[PDB]
Amino acid sequence: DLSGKMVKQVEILSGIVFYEIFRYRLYLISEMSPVNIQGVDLLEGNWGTVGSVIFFKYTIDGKEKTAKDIVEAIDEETKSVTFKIVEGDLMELYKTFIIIVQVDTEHNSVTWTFHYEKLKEDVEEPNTLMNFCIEITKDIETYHL
Ligand SMILES: [Cl-]
Ligand SMILES: [Cl-]
Ligand SMILES: [Mg+2]
Ligand SMILES: [Mg+2]
Repeated sequence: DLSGKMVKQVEILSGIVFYEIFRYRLYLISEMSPVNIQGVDLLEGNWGTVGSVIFFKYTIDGKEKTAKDIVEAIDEETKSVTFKIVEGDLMELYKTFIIIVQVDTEHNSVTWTFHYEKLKEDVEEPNTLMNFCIEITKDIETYHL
């Protein structure tokens, strides 16, 4: 009863840019979605490499939050990257939290997948976080048109 999954596919305008940002230039989101994301700071490793550790300062529902994530997996062929949250506000609610971003690069799309284990049964499904990811996606696609 503690495990959960969420999946949302977002159609976008057209995808190499998106996977460039989430693999190699994640620091760009602070510029593209500056209300939501205050800071993206590499802590260990290189941008775009498995096992790199990234710190995020962000605002959700009017609350300032932080997360530290490790890039647990990359698939260059399917344009996918898997983040594991290891520290931060979300760890007060979830024992494990994994976010998979995958970009289909004609008509392109971004699929967000969350896999998580709640600490306790009464913890909410992370709908708010999913809405946040969707917002970031729309901000990327509409940046400096
Ligand atoms: Cl690598
Ligand atoms: Cl992956
Ligand atoms: Mg894989
Ligand atoms: Mg913990």
